[PDB]
Amino acid sequence: HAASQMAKPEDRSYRNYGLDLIRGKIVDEIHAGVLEPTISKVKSLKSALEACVAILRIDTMITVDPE
Amino acid sequence: VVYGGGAAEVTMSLAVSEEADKQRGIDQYAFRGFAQALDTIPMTLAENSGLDPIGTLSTLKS
Amino acid sequence: PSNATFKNKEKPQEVRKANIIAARSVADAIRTSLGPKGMDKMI
Ligand SMILES: Nc1ncnc2c1ncn2[C@@H]1O[C@H](COP(=O)(O)OP(=O)(O)O)[C@@H](O)[C@H]1O
Repeated sequence: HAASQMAKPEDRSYRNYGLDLIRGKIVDEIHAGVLEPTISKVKSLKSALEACVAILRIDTMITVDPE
Repeated sequence: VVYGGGAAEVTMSLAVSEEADKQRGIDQYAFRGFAQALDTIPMTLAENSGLDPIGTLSTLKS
Repeated sequence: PSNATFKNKEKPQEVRKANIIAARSVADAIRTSLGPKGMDKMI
């Protein structure tokens, strides 16, 4: 993945991505057929943040015992 | 010997007070503190004896 | 004015004192949640 940022316009020809776990070697997950939906990764992080944000904003807890 | 009735505490308070401005920086508040806290001895003397705490202090230090 | 007028009861003096203390306590819990670098509290 650090071979896609130093990869030139034409030279793409260096760009590849993915992971296999049964055989345990790096494979092309588009050619391999490993596919998660678009939103499944956006609404995945979008939420994940507004979680830890709220928790990190917490500096004092005040717990009050039942009626 | 030194003289009580607050006098001894007062001279010190006055002497530390004047050198507080000559200390400057962070310690400028600490020196000011030390002397100001000392002033409780004469004030609480004047208090118990039945006189005004500020009055006795500001008459005396002056 | 050696003899003066003696203030008899002390509960006054030590009630006020401890009230301001029981109050500054609340004004203290809040100081963390002031302004843009202030922080939130979960109750
Ligand atoms: N960008 C800023 N930099 C410094 N201080 C700020 C800024 N914006 C608001 N403040 C100050 O922070 C205070 C707002 O505190 P806040 O935690 O919102 O509770 P409250 O407004 O009820 O006091 C205001 O007094 C305001 O002057």
